[PDB]
Amino acid sequence: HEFVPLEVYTRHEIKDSGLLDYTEVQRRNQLHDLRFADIDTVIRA
Amino acid sequence: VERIKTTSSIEFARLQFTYNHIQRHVNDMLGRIAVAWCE
Amino acid sequence: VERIKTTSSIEFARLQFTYNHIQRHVNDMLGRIAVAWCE
Repeated sequence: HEFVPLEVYTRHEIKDSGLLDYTEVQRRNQLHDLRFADIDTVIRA
Repeated sequence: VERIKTTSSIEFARLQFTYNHIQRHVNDMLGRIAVAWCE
Repeated sequence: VERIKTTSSIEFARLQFTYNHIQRHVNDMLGRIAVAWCE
């Protein structure tokens, strides 16, 4: 007999069960300046 | 109306399967031996 | 070039080992019994 690997929930399923992920929220939020803003440009009148 | 909670470890069922499988075989073969002995 | 994904439960392999061990012993002993009975 061969026993195949079986599991009710994977690690990914358990980690995805969470409603909010701090790492992903931070990663998306901290790209705001790089996406919607021009960090490099300096304006001097 | 109720939500069913599922355990995270299926292994018990697999254990059951194993314990069933093996035992069935022995519970047959040993039994045959007894019969073959008696006769 | 790909990454190997590993399951989080080794219990399948432990079940395999236990079943194999029990199977080997049972198949040896009952085979011996059959040969002895025939003789």
